[PDB]
Amino acid sequence: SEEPSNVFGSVLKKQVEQRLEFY
Amino acid sequence: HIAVGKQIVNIPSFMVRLDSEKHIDFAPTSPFGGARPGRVARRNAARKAEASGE
Amino acid sequence: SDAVTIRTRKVISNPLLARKQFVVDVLHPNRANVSKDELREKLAEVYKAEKDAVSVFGFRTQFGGGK
Amino acid sequence: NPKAFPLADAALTQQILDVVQQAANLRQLKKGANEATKTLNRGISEFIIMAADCEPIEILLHLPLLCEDKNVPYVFVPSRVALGRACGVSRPVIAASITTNDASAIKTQIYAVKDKIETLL
Amino acid sequence: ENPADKRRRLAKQYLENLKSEANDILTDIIASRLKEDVAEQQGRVFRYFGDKLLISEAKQSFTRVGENNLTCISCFQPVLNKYTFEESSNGDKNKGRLFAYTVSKDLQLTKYDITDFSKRPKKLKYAKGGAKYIPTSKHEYENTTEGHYDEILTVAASPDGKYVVTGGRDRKLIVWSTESLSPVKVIPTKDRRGEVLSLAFRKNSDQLYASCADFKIRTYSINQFSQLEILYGHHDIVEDISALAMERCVTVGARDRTAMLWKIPDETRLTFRGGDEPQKLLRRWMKEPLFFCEGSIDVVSMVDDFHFITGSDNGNICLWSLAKKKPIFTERIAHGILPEPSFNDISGETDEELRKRQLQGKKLLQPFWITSLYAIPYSNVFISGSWSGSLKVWKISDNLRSFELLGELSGAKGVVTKIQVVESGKHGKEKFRILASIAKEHRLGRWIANVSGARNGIYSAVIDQTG
RNA sequence: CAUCUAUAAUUUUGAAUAAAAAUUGUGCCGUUGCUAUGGC
Repeated sequence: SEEPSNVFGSVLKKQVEQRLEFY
Repeated sequence: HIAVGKQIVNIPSFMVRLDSEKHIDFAPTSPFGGARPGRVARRNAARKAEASGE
Repeated sequence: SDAVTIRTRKVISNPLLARKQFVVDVLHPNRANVSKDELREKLAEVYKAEKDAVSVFGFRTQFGGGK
Repeated sequence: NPKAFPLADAALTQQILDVVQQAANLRQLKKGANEATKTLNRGISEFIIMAADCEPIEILLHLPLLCEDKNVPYVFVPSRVALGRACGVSRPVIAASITTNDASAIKTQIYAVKDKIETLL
Repeated sequence: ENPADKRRRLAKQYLENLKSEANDILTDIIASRLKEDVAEQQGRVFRYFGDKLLISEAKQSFTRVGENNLTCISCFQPVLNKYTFEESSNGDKNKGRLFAYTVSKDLQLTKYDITDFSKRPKKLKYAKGGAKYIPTSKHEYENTTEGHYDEILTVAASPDGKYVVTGGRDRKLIVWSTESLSPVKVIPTKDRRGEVLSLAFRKNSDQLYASCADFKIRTYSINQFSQLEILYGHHDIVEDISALAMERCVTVGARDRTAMLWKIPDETRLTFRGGDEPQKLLRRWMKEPLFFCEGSIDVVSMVDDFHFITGSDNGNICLWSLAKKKPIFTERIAHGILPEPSFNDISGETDEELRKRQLQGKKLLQPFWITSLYAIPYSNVFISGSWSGSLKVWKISDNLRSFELLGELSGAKGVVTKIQVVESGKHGKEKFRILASIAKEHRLGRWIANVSGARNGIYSAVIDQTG
């Protein structure tokens, strides 16, 4: 991606933190 | 242990057609793709049940 | 499990012979070689007829069995 | 010219998804983008099917680069739901890989679509 | 005291009712009603209510249920017999209680009363499986666990009103009583890949045909609890099934894209294939847009002794006769194309022009799959349904060469799984209840999870006829 | 399946509690009125 989307970065970190909460 | 279409064949040189090679499947009487296990399995189960009940 | 299904084909009445001719096709899966007496019984019931007037003959189980 | 390079028409897409089911039946197709990258590294992927409707196109656009590196052609499907349905699985796969096996009765079919795919590229 | 006298007495009451109904419609025709009974016993398409319907006032009612991922539903409608004259229902306290039997991926079968067309379907009883019906051997022909243990998929009520059969991904066919929901029998498929796909009772008979996932179909005897026949010939999975009063059984396989019309009387079968070419369709249009090739045919309803309709996945709806190998009337995109996805989700890059370039315009549009498709028996109308939330009813012409859209219904939301029609009333007036078990996911695989406002439940559409 | 009985309805006596004849739409939360509708 020439201009990456921090919205996708943030929702990816959100799913990661959802898994961390699932721990 | 494998029937072609519906027909059981024990000849390895059948020279099948295309529909039939799609229709290769185990025999429903075979212990593998169908009916009860063979004499060896059932006699070993018989001797094993006999030994466990003994 | 096993269901003897007795089916017919090519049924023609011969009123000259005052009868009906038909090719009998038996399916006896998980089964082998049902007896012609029982076949005549079931056929007489199916055709509302009498077993003595019913006659079956010339039967051949396929390779393997079940039919 | 978008980044969505070769994407077949309806009939071509239909027929590759049919080789997809037959190779999944004969266990000649592997599943997943990371696994497709793995068999690319392995040198046994014979060609690649990818999606177009993923989140986003880039995580599967990483694959055509290694495809041109290891001379293993590739194409795109419009629907990854359709790709997972031809994979035969409840979840929508976005990338699947046709492998190599010499004793495969569908190899003439795969070499046929190989001709058609190379003429598309 | 004599049975012939009792039959004649029932016939006397029958003709008395016939003449009083004739006087009612008056405020020839009796023999016409007799011929209608004979056409019901066997006939072609005769129910011609394709114009009396009032679709704009069709009352809609969605019913959300607690159970998730509904797979199938089976309506039992008891009808009065023609040869005998008691009922088709078994008990006396039933007296024609309209029944529904829903199976859902939570391993749950639930019976409902739908005897009224204004109220809501009442959850009469239920039965749920679980992991305690997990079998101990896991490697034998024995799969006689009294409950289901994995992914029930299809249900079929027997026409006698005595039994209900259930099949699913645990390769079993458990038939139960319809009152206590007690497992009266269970038939294992004796297979590794013999998973139950779709069931078909022969109309007015216990002859149940089971389309199964091991490329074969099993026909059963229910009263004796056995497997009569198995038929082979499907190159892909035997995906859906349909049956009628005689010994024909149509089955669709998806990826060979084939319609098998199995003939029980011969043990044999007939074939049907499509084959619409987009280049020929486009050249014909140039002689006159998009043209979606057939990916998979998935649903059939056998509408007659000589005709059947098939919904495919690429939007096609093909009507077929027994005379021609070709579809006698193909149909283009039914529920429309799927809405195009979003630019930001398809690209993930702040360049909006590149985002719409990745949207690519026309080359990423896909149609709606006709998920469910049900025909009213021996009628001239049929209904189709997708995850558009738009249940689309059409009618076939009298010459049986085309069908035209009657209307759409928007009370359902999501992937409609199973449709059934229940007719009620007197001979003149007929109220029709269109019930549809509807979930958020497809019954076979998930393949999708984001449908806006898709609910697990049943949508009921009650319509009248007038003309 | 039939009968029988439990629950729910009338009858009579008692202002009424009371007594007996005798008969015969949700797994979870939410908006939300007199049921419809969100999301997991």
